[PDB]
Amino acid sequence: LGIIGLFVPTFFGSYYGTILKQTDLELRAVHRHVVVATGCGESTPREQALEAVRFLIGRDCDGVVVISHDLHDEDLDELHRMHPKMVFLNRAFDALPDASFCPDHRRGGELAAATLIEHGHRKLAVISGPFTASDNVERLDGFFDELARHGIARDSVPLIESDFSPEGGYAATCQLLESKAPFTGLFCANDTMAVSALARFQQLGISVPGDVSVIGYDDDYSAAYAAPALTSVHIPTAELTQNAVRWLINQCYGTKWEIFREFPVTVSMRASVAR
Amino acid sequence: LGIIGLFVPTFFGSYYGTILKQTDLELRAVHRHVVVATGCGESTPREQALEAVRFLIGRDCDGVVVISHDLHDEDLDELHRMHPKMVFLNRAFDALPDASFCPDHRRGGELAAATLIEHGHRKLAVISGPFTASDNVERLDGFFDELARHGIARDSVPLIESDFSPEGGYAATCQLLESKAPFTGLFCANDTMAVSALARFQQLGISVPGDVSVIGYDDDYSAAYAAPALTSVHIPTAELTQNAVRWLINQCYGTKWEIFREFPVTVSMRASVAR
Repeated sequence: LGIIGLFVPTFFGSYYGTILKQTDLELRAVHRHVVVATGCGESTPREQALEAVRFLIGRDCDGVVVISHDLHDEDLDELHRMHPKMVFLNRAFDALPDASFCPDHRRGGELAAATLIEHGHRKLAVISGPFTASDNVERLDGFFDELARHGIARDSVPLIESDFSPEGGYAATCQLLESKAPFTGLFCANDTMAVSALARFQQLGISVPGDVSVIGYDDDYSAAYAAPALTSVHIPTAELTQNAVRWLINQCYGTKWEIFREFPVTVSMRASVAR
Repeated sequence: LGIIGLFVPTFFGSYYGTILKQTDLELRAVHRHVVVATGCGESTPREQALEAVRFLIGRDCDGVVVISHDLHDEDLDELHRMHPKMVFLNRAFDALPDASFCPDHRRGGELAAATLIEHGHRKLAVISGPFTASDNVERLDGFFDELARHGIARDSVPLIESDFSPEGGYAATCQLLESKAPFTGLFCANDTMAVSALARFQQLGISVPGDVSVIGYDDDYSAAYAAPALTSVHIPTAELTQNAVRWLINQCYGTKWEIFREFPVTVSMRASVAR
């Protein structure tokens, strides 16, 4: 058919924009197209992804690129037997490992904690994504491993579960401030929620990095222009996507790209974190 | 083929995300798909759009949705004779008017000026998009018509031409501050550049709305979470897209949607504008 299908949970956020751009790019390079699909309807986030991916498979896309933290591992196996030419981004796929392209989130969380701790912060707080998102769980695991090495118990750290969205981050920041739990450093599971945190703090006169140091995750390109410029853990999303899509193109169209799966995660130091 | 093609100059910005979402939505509703294409390569923005649209037409999409402010009117006519089943968003198409779905940008600019003027601002400044973008020219025209009604000459207002991007807005704000031109109120052609302006002002201790009142355009959903919450001119992008795509679906697949082309533009008052 000359088309590869692509599922993303939403078109918003520079993170998903990056995935869309790179997929379109690699396909254009081989003179082929991309059909995009996102969650629609009144079903649950999970079922919305199942229906969307099945909709792509039904169109007979030569290959399907999939990213979703709402799908359960068992769903990945089902979708894969329905269409063996698939690649999964940001999550593992044990039945067929190289069909999975995922950065080192454990290391990512570790760096977030180290940034804060190295700046003298001992009382920290966290606003995360859904507890059922594996990319989030490993992100937090790494964060708390680093905290443990410094004598800080996971159980003593205020943690608000959220959904990675702008409104979710805003509500989570409010819930945190309302709890009265003390904290001088805040870790947000993604830049989107971090920006909303900066929004609330500004509304209440809570200075950043003055009174609170905030660090995000992803290093989406909305961060450099946050107020103040958002310090964020840099995830190699463009590179992993480029390689995930190239791997798929090899299987589908006979290209011979060399595939790389290891990229470093670093911290983009800006102005939201201070001593 | 059961596919409609869609060209957007970029996947970034909630404005384009809205267009992508609504297009995907209306097509899913009729059990069909969308192939997306954006500008790629080292050609000029204009030629990148010409090549991308021709790439969609070459795949024999049943219909093609196109939005670009880099294309010249003559390009719209050429692309249209290559594929008569096309719809154009955010710009006019004189040869075939109902193939064009565009909000009232003149009125939009007018409201931006009135908001500022009604808040007592007499010394204003503007950061616009490219002068060659028709949606921008009418936006500015309306802005300056309102200023003229208040005894303010277009020629006395600092105007920095930019490109609608985050980095462009940042650079334009810097150029403005460096010029030393006085101003207490700033109008940004789009929320993206407005957010970058808020970024610069925060870096220099220039309070908003304290020292400078800032108003954006689009009312993209990144505005409510800007710091401070960005007051913006609300453009009915979701509605026009929904109707533009429905109109196209009628012509392509036999649906019988009633089509509406008139939606009001209003101002979303938040916290970036004060007396």
